[PDB]
Amino acid sequence: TSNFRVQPTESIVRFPNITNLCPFGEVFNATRFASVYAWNRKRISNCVADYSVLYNSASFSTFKCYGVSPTKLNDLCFTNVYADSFVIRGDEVRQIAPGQTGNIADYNYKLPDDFTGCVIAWNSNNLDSKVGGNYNYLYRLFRKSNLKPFERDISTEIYQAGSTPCNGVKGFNCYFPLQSYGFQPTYGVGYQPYRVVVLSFELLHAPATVCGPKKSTNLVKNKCVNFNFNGLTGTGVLTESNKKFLPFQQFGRDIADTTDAVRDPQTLEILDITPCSFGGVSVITPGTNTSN
Amino acid sequence: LKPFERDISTEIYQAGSTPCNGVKGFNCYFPLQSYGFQPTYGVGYQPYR
Amino acid sequence: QCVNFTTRTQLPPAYTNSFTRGVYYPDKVFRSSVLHSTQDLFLPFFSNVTWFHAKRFANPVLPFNDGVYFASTEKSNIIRGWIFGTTLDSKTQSLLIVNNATNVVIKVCEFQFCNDPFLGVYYHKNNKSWMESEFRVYSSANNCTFEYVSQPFLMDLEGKQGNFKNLREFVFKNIDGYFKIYSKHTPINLVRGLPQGFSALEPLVDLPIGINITRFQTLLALHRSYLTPGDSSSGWTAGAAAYYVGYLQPRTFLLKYNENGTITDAVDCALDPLSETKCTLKSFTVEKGIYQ
Repeated sequence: TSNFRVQPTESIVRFPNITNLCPFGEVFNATRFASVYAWNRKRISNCVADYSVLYNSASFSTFKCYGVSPTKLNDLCFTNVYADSFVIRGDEVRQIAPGQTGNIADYNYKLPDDFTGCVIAWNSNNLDSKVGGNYNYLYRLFRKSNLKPFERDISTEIYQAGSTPCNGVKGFNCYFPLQSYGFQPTYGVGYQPYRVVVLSFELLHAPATVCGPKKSTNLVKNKCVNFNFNGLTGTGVLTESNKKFLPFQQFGRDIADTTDAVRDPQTLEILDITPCSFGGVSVITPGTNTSN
Repeated sequence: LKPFERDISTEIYQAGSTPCNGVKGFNCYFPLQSYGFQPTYGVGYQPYR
Repeated sequence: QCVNFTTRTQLPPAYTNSFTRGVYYPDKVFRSSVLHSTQDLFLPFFSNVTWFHAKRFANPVLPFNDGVYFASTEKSNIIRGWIFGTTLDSKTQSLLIVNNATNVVIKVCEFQFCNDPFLGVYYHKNNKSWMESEFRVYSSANNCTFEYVSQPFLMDLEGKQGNFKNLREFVFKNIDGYFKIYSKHTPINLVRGLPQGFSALEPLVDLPIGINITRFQTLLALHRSYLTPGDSSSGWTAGAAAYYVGYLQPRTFLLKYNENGTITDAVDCALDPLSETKCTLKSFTVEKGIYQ
């Protein structure tokens, strides 16, 4: 008539103990962070970035991801991210987060077309809002230039009035190329400046090297579970086996194109794969009128 | 959501895994945002009946 | 430095044949007592591999013919470098892979490569000091945009004892975006040329780069003694090694595994009609009779 089967009891996923690293504390907790106009496009590659310790982390002024869901970031294994070392005022959140292309957002910075660069601002209260006289933070507005997105400032010439040559710190309507951020000890509450950095993903025109960890499962044996040893899904029951598995080899195989033994990414162990409960059933019965 | 279901009786969610109440919290918002379009803008956000 | 001239005649090479070498475990999975066949970039047997005398400054730029099989045997660490990329210029940002007793570095910095400068250790600068001095391979390192380091090549210390000259084969396989390296250190005793038998090359690195590669060049690192500066190519030419190069074209091998999952004998189907029969019948012994 039919065939019986036992459903998988648990679900097992196995890609643990590789250690992403991809440090982000130095990106966030910087002893002497760079100025707004020194926003070097620091690529962050060859790492497994983390977001749970940041997205779920509280005490952040603006943790926004408009161009992509913050939760799904760890799933998406994009190429890499670009970190820009720029610091804004507490009330200067309008220039950042593309969607408000202000004039100030076109001189000392430029906005990408889409919000790939998730703007993250953390409250560096002790450092940014200190009594040290933060007059060093200066931002470039007046240089008679208009740069482009994802490129640093392209003009360092002295600012000129226009159609009138001038040189030095004094001239006919010629102003200092740098503009001064206040950041005085009064910048404590209301619009306290926050250190800002973006994580702009790169599309996969080239092979990726950045992703995010999700989870892992403990060791279960002699039970019908989802198998999923880093790609090899399909439920089964695992038994201890004693095959070789030279170090470069991780998956077993049989002549009839089937996987029958595996290596655990946790520790180098030899396991097995066996169908769980497949098998037909037949119903022996005499004549219905004779017996039931 | 399954097809043919109009659930307008919605509450504030918990995006940041922080159980919240009232009308505001951290990572807690009301997701019933509005388009707010206007006739001055052309095609792209033009209302379609 | 960047401009010099050779110290040899006009290419008197040799084209010896190993008659069977260059199987490198094409797939990740593990098999035992199986005769799996796959269409992959392999080295056909009985193929003319060009000779390369280490004592005659023999190291020109070589094309990347669908992955390059490089093999060398020596009782020393003469050959260390492998430079390859699109066109091998600074603008194109080619790939650099070298070897050192301390580490192994991978870089893509803009290099003109200055006509392949040699490398070598100065003899007895101090009693307990042996370090490479003339490290002139650097050619205007700028706009690096990327840098990488890997595990130090330190297995070239055992297996050559007694002037065995452990032959090492490095297949520079590429998967159009990803780069793979295979190696195998097995002691030998033949000095005439390539040995006979088989190979069990294992993968080394799967890391991708994303740079198309058409030409290849290796750094022979010829350095007899620092006493004679020569013409930067003359004098530092002699050596006691002879490496070889091989190029891979599409092929369908008949790989045989063993109880330890060790490849023992492979059959190149296109090599001979007998090998065609062996591949079609899917075995190593062909019973007498006519086959289609």
